[PDB]
Amino acid sequence: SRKFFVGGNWKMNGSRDDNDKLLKLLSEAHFDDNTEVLIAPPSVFLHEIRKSLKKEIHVAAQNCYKVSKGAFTGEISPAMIRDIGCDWVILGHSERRNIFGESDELIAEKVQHALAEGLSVIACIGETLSERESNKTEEVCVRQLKAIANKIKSADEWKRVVVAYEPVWAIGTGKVATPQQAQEVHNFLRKWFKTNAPNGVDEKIRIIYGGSVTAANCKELAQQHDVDGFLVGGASLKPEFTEICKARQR
Amino acid sequence: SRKFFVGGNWKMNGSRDDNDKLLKLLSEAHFDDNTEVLIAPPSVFLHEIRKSLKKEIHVAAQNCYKVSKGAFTGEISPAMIRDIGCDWVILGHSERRNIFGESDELIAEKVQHALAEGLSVIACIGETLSERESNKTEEVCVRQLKAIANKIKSADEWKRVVVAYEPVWAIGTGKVATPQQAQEVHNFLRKWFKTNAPNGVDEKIRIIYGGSVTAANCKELAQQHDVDGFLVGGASLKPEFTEICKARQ
Ligand SMILES: [Cl-]
Ligand SMILES: [Cl-]
Ligand code: NA
Ligand code: NA
Ligand code: NA
Repeated sequence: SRKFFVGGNWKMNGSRDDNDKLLKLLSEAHFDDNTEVLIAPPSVFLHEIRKSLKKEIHVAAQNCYKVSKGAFTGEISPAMIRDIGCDWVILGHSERRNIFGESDELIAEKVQHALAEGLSVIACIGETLSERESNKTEEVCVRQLKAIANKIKSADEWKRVVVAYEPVWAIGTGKVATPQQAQEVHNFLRKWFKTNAPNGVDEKIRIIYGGSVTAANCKELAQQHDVDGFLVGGASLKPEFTEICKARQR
Repeated sequence: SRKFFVGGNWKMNGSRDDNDKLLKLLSEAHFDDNTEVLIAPPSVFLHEIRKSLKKEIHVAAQNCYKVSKGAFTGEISPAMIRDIGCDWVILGHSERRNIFGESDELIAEKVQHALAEGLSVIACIGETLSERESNKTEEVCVRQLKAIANKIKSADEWKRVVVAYEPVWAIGTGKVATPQQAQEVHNFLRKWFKTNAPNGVDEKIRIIYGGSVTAANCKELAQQHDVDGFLVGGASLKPEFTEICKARQ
């Protein structure tokens, strides 16, 4: 059975005093062996947070670039992420795709490079409100996923990928996908893997939901057949995050 | 008189081992009191490098965004840069403009925000080979500078700005600008500041040159009347960086 997976995307939020309070709450929570837990702080805090935080909790960069070093002022590399002792990265987040213009191919290139360095990847996909209204949800999701899958050449590589489906219109808007909306997307996503990725990957790959997940709505979403966890944004800065990590419990 | 200013832009280069060997040579060197020195490591190394390095050497983030917090996955804010104890940021670098498509206006919004947060800012401008060959150098530099100046409303803000002129065709190409080409742009920029910034900014603002600066070419550039220093890229990873910092001598 796929291990349940809850990541917390802090986005552009953090400071020594705020981080210390949040990490104190995280360290004191008790997470069962059945739940895999990840936080993603801003890049300037990654090294110190990884040093102090227990190793059962992942510490991810929120973005990285697609080569180990070079003339890319402002960018960090998977080698740099490994050098500071972190093992994960979020790639293709909608804010990077939309506000910063990162293309499908750029995300695919980043994912392939991160996997080549030994990282695990949360690879983000999703459709806008207008794309959904035009009944393009699957077309858009499958385009973004296919670009990434085209650079993943073996089934072993897919073991270090978690797919996050986040409808753009649910991100930070308070407007979560209904449990039926989420299950329906994740189901055709898993079917796409069954058809298009190496045998067996469909049954192992975690597909997590993101977009206005809170403690008030996380339990019904977690009971959905093809939902394997969450990418939590605004709520990952609050005490209720530890409650969202228990989403599968009664 | 304006203090000589030398910055090292590491770009996307850095690791605990490589950083340690670099900072040792840098922490052992001796610079005269009229030289201001700055390094700019990748964001993941900023905090620990700032903690261990003598305060007189600045440590700059290589980029930041234009508000203090929000839903901008992968970005960092002036407030975070200050929280980890750094007081500088490079904004508007050629690589952000020409690889990541940062517009003049986005750059100007960033500078205004970093300045309002109390940071000091290296603001980069410069023209392409095509632009230079169309005799568009001054028009391009002014367009870029003017977007920033529009958001800056005080000599006090301009006090914490260092302008880096970096011809795009000189960055990483081995084609440095001659002392004469550099001086010609720097003199024109200082003239533009006299009319387009509050009184006295032109006399104060450091205009530093960037683009294939090496220990082999820096002294002649440093002698030009309006060149106040250097933004150094590839050579800033090498021991000869400390020589470039001594270019006025
Ligand atoms: Cl980790
Ligand atoms: Cl500093
Ligand atoms: Na640790
Ligand atoms: Na198959
Ligand atoms: Na004036």
